[PDB]
Amino acid sequence: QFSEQVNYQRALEGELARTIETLGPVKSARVHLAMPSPSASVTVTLEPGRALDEGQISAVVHLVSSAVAGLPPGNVTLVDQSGHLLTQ
Amino acid sequence: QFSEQVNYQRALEGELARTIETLGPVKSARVHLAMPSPSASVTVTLEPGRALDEGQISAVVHLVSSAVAGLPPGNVTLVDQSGHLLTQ
Amino acid sequence: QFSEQVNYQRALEGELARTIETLGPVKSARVHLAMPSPSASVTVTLEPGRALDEGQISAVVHLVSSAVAGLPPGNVTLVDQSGHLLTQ
Amino acid sequence: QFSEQVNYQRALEGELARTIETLGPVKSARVHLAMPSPSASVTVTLEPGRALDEGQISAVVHLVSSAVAGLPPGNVTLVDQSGHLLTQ
Amino acid sequence: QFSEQVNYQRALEGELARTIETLGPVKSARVHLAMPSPSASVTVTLEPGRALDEGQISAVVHLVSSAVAGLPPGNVTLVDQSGHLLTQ
Amino acid sequence: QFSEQVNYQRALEGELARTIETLGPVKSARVHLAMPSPSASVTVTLEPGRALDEGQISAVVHLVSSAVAGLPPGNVTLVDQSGHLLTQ
Amino acid sequence: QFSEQVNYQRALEGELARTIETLGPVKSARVHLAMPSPSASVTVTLEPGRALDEGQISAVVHLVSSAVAGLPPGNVTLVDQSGHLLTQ
Amino acid sequence: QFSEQVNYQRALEGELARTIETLGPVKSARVHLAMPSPSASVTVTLEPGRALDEGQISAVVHLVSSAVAGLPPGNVTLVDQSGHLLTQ
Amino acid sequence: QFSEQVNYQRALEGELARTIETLGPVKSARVHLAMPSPSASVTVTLEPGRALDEGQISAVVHLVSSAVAGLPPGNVTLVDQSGHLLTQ
Amino acid sequence: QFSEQVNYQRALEGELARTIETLGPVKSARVHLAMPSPSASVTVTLEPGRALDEGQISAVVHLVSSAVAGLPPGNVTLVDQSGHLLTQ
Amino acid sequence: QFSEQVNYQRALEGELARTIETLGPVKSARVHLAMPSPSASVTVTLEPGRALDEGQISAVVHLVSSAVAGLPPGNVTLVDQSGHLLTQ
Amino acid sequence: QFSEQVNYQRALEGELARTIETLGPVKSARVHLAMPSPSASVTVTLEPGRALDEGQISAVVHLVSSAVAGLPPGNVTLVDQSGHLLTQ
Amino acid sequence: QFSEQVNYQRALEGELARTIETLGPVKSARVHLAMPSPSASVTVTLEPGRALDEGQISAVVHLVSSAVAGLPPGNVTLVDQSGHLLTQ
Amino acid sequence: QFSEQVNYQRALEGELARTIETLGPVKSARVHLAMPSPSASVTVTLEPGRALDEGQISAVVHLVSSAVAGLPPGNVTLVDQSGHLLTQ
Amino acid sequence: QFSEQVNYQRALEGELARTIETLGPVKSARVHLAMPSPSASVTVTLEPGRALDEGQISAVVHLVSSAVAGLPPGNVTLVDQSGHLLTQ
Amino acid sequence: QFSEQVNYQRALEGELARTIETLGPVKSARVHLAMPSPSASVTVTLEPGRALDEGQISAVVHLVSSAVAGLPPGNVTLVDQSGHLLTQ
Amino acid sequence: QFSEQVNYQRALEGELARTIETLGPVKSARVHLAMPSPSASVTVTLEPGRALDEGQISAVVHLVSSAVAGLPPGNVTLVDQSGHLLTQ
Amino acid sequence: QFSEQVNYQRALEGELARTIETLGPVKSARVHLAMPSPSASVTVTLEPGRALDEGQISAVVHLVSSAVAGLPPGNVTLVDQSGHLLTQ
Amino acid sequence: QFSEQVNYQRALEGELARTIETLGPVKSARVHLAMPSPSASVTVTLEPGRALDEGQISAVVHLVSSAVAGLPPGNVTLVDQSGHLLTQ
Amino acid sequence: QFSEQVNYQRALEGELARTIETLGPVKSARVHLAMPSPSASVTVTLEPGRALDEGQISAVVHLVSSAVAGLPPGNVTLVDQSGHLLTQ
Amino acid sequence: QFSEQVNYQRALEGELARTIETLGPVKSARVHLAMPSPSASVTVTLEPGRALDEGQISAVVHLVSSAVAGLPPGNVTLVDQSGHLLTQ
Repeated sequence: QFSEQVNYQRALEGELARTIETLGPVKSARVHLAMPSPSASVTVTLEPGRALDEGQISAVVHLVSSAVAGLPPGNVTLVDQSGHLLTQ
Repeated sequence: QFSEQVNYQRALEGELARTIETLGPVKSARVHLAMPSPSASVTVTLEPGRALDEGQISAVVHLVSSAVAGLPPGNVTLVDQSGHLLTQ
Repeated sequence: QFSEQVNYQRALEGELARTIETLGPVKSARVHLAMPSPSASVTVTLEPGRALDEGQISAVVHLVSSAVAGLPPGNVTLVDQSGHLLTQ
Repeated sequence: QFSEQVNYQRALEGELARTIETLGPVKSARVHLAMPSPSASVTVTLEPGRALDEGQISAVVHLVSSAVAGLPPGNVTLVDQSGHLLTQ
Repeated sequence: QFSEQVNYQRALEGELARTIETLGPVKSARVHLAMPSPSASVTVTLEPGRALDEGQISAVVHLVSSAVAGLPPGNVTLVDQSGHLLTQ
Repeated sequence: QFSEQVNYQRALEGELARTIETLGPVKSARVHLAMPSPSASVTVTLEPGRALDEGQISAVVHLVSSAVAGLPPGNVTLVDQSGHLLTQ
Repeated sequence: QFSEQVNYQRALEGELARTIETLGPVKSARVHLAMPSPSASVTVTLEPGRALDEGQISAVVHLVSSAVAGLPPGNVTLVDQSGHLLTQ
Repeated sequence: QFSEQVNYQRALEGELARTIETLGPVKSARVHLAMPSPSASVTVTLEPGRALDEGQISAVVHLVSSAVAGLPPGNVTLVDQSGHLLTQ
Repeated sequence: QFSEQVNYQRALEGELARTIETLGPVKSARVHLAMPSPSASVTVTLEPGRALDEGQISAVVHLVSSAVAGLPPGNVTLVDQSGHLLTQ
Repeated sequence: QFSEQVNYQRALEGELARTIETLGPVKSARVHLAMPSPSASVTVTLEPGRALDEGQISAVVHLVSSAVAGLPPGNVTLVDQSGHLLTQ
Repeated sequence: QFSEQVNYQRALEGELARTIETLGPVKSARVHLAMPSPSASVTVTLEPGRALDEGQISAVVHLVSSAVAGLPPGNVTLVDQSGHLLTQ
Repeated sequence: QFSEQVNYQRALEGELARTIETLGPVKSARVHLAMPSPSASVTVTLEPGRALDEGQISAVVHLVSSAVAGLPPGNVTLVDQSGHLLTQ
Repeated sequence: QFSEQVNYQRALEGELARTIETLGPVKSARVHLAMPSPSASVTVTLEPGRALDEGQISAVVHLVSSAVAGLPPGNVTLVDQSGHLLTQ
Repeated sequence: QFSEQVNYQRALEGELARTIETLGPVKSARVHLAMPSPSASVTVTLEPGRALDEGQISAVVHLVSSAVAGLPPGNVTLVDQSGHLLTQ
Repeated sequence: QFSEQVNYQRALEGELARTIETLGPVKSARVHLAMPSPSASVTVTLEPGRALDEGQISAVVHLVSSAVAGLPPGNVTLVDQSGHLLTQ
Repeated sequence: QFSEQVNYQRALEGELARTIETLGPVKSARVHLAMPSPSASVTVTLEPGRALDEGQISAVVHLVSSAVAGLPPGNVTLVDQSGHLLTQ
Repeated sequence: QFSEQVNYQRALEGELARTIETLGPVKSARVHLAMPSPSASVTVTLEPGRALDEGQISAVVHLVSSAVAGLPPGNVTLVDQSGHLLTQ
Repeated sequence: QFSEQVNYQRALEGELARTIETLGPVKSARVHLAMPSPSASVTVTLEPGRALDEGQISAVVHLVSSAVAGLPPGNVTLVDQSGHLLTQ
Repeated sequence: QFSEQVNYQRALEGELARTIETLGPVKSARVHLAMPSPSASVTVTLEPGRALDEGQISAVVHLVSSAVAGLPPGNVTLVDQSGHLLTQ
Repeated sequence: QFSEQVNYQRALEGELARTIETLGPVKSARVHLAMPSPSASVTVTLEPGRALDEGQISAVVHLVSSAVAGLPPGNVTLVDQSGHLLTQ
Repeated sequence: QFSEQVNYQRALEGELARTIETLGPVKSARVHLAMPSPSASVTVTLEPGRALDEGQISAVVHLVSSAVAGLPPGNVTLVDQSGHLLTQ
């Protein structure tokens, strides 16, 4: 009951990442989920010479807050490849 | 009871995506469902040089809110390939 | 008890779609059902150069609301291949 | 107890359809039943250049409302091959 | 207990039909029974150039209402091959 | 306990019919029984150019009402090969 | 417990018939019993050019009412090969 | 417990008959017993040109009423080969 | 417990008969017992040209009433080969 | 427990008879016992031209009343080969 | 527990008899016991031309009343080969 | 528990007899015991031309009353080969 | 538990006898024990031309009363080979 | 539990005897024990021409009363080979 | 239930480390989690000649506080390769 | 539990005897123990021409009273080879 | 449940040590954990000619206090290769 | 549980004896223990021409009273090879 | 549950010793733990010509008090190779 | 549970003895323990021409009182090879 | 649970001894533990021509009191190879 609850999450994370990857100014993403009070942390490498606008942050935040059961958009952490914690 | 509840969802998501794909200005979609309080997140790549009108958003939102049991149209997140969180 | 409840639905959806297909100005349909409070979402591609009249919407809506147990005609979503959410 | 309750219905529907087919101005019918509060939806293709009169609707409606246990004639939906929801 | 309750009915229907067939102005009949509050629906093709008189309707109605347990003659629906719902 | 309760009836019906057949102005009979409140329906083809008198109806009615347990002579339906519901 | 209760009756009926056959003006008889409130129905073909007198009816009626447990002589139905319900 | 209770009776009847046969003016007898409130019915063919006197009836009646447990001499029915119900 | 209770009786009857046979004016006897309230019925063929005196009846009656448990001499029926019920 | 209770009696009877046989004016005896309230019936053929005196009856009566458990000398029936019930 | 209780008695009787045989004026004896309230019956053939005196009766009576458990000397019946019930 | 209780007695009797045999004026003895209230019966053949004195009776009586458990010397019966019940 | 309780006694008796044999004026003894209230009976053949004195009786009586559990010296019976009950 | 309780005693007796044998004026002893209230009986053959003094009796009495559990010296019986009960 | 709870953590730690590694001024990281009140400790080797700014600390702290269930950002310890405890 | 409780005693007795044997004026001893209230009896053959002094008796008495559990020195019986009960 | 709880700790200790090793002025570390109220003891060999500053102690203390569940930074003991207990 | 409790004692006794043997003026000892209230009895053969002093008795008494659990020095009996009970 | 609790301790002791060995003025250590209220005892051989300072004692004491669960630094005993109990 | 409790003691005794042997003026010792209230008895052979001083007694007494659980130094008995109970 | 509790102690004792051996003026030690209220006894052979000072006693006493669970330093007994109980 456990070794495929965490093997499901291992692919949901790898699926959520492959969609954020196909999002324009995101060369590669890397999601981790914390499903017990849930939360997630997305690390994105933007395309060389780009920067996510303030609305493009809610794109990725909601793109993840909705794909996971019970995770509000406030518990999602977005981080570039240059530090830069984007989501408050 | 679990490994085919989430294997059902894996095809419902891939079925819901193949119908939104056949919707005109949608070159490819990518759905994720959060079924415990449900919600979904659709990421669509529009046809090159197109943009979903304000009524075409309710098309895709209801096209998904109805294909899933108990998911209201407010919990559906639509996102382009250019950020642009379309559904409030 | 599960893997053929959802395998029944997989054919009911594919049966309901093949009848709407044989409906005149409907080149191909694509039904999804949400059976727990039920609802359905039909996506139809009309014949090239056609448009469903206001009574032809109640045709397809009732053609689906009756073929599924407990689904009222208000919970059925009809959508063209051009956005156009037809059922309110 | 399930896989032949719905395999019974799969033939009752295909039997009810083959009798409506042998009804004069009906080139082919296509019945779906919703047996939990029951209801049915008949889609008929009329013979080329025909139209069901107002009494011929009660023919097909009662021809189906009686062949199914507990289904009143008000819950039967009849639809042509040209939209045209015939039963109110 | 089920797959021969409905396999009994499948022959009772086919037996009741072969007797109505041997009834004079009835070239072929086709009975369906609804046994849970029972009811039946007979569709008869009359001999070419004939029509069932008002007493010949009670013949076929009672010929069926009595061959089935608990089915009153009011719940029997008789229909020609030309629409024409004969039994009220 | 079922598949030979209805296989008994299948021969009782075929036995009751072969005795009515040997009854003079009856070229062939065809009985169906409804044994749960019982009832029966006899369809007789009279000899060419004959007609059952009013007492010959009580012959066949009692010939059947007595051969079946609990079936009164009022619940027996007799019908010719020409419509003609004989028993009220 | 059933398939030889009704296989006993199948021979008792065929035994009761072979004794009535050896009764003078009875060329062949044919008995059916209704054993749950019992009753029986005898159909006799009289010798060519004979007729059972009013006392010869009580012969056959008691010849059957006594050979079956609990069957009064009032529940026995005697019928010729010419209609003619003999026992009231 | 049943198939030799009625196989006992089948020989008791055939034994009781072979003794009445050896009784003078009785060329052959034929007994049937009704053992649940018991009763019996004897059919005797008298020797050609004979007739049982009024005391010879109590012979055969008691010859049977005593050979069966609990059967009074009033429940025994004696019948010739010419109708003629002898025992009241 | 049954098939040799009645197989015991089958020899007791055949033993009781072989002793009455060796009784002088009795060429052959034939006993039947009714053992549930018991009773018996003896049929004797007297030697050609003999007749049992009034005391010779109590011989055979007691010869049987005592050889069977609980059978009084009043429940024993003696009958000649010429009718003639001897025991009241 | 039964088939040798009555197989014991079958030899006790045949033993009691072989002793009465060796009793002088008794050429052969034949005993039957009724053991549930017991009783017995002895049939004796006296030597040709002899007759049991009144005391020789109590010989045979007590010779049997004592060899059987619980059988009083009043329930023993003695009978010659010429009728003649000897014991009252 | 039974077939050697009565096989014990079968030898006790044959042992008691072989001792009375060795008693002088007793050429052969023959004992039967009635062991449930016990009793016995001795039949003795005296030596040719002898007779048991009144004290020789108590010899044989006590010779048997004591060899059997619970049998008083009053329940022992002694009988010669010439009738002659010796013990009162 | 029985077939060697009475096989013990069969040797105790044969042992008690072989000691009385070695007693002087006793050519052979023959003991029977009645062990349920016990008693015994000794039959002795005295040496030719001898007779047991009044004290020699208490010898044999006590020689037996003591060799058996619970048997008083009053319940022991001694008998010669010439009748002569010696013990009162 | 029985067949060696009485096989023990069979040797104790034969042991007690072989010691009394070695006692001077006792050529051979023969003991029987009655062990349920116990008692014993010794029969001794004295040496030819001897007689046990009054004290030699208490020798043999106590020689036996003590070798058996619970047997008082009053319940021991001593008897010569010439009658002569020695112990009161 | 029994066949070696009495096989123990069989050697204790034979051991107790072999020690009394080695006691001077005792050529051979022979002990029997009565172990349920115990007691013993010693029979000693003294050396030819000897006699046990009054103290030599307490030797043998205590030599046995102590070698057996619970046996007082009053319940030990000592007897010579010449009668002579030594212990009171 | 244990050896893969801590084998899950062994990869989550190695996954969390490979994402912090792809973060710009982080040449290699090394995470340890303390999941019972959780906490984590990250040791990072910065790129040669770099230093994490004060906002780049909240990047790595939230990048870890969110990827683990229930771990607040206060319980995360960040340390360089030169001592330098960065998180208070 | 028994056959080595008394096989232990058989060696304890033979061990206790071999130590008293090695005691000076004791050529051979012979002990028997009575272990249920215990007691013992020692028989000693003194060296030819010796006699145990009054203190040498307490030697052997205590040498045995102590080697056995619960046996006081008063219950030990010492006896020479010449009678002579030494211990009171 | 034990042999891999302490085999987990054996690697956590060896993992925690390999990270402190990669910390600059730490040539090799050696951790031991005390997990029941937990505590740990780190022994570090500094690089030749170095010394941990006062902030570099909180580095290693928190680097360990956080990698272990429930271990406060006060229960962590740090020691050089030259004595020098660094953590109070 | 028994056969090595007394096999332990068999060696403890043989061990205790081999130590007293190595005690100077003791050429050989021989111990017996009474372990249920314990006690022991030591028999010692002193070296030729020696005698145990009054303190050498407490040596051997305590050498044994202490080597056995619960045995006081008062329950130990010491005896020479010349009688001489040494311990009071 | 035991043989590896003490086999764990056997390596923890050998691990704790190998770290104290790598501590500078400690050529070899040797730890023993007392884990039930725990305590430990360290014996250290210092490098030839060295001595642990007063702070170097708290090094080794805390290096051990922390590596073991629940062991305070007061229950740790440190001892040189020259006596010298260092920890109070 | 027993045969190695006393096999443990057999080596503890042999171990305790081999240490006292290595004690200077003790050429060989021999310990016995009494472990149920424990006690021990040591027998020591001193080196030829030595004697244990008053403090050397407490050496051996405590050397044994401490090596055994619960044994006070007062219950230890020390004895030389010359009698001489050393411990009071 | 026992044979390795005392096999653990057998090595703990042999381990504790090998550390005291490496203690300077201790050529060899020999420890015994008493673990039920524990205690131990150490016997040490000092190096030839040495003597443990008063502080070197607390070294060895605490070196043992701490290596064993629950053993205070007062219950440890230290003894040289020359008597000399060192620990009070």
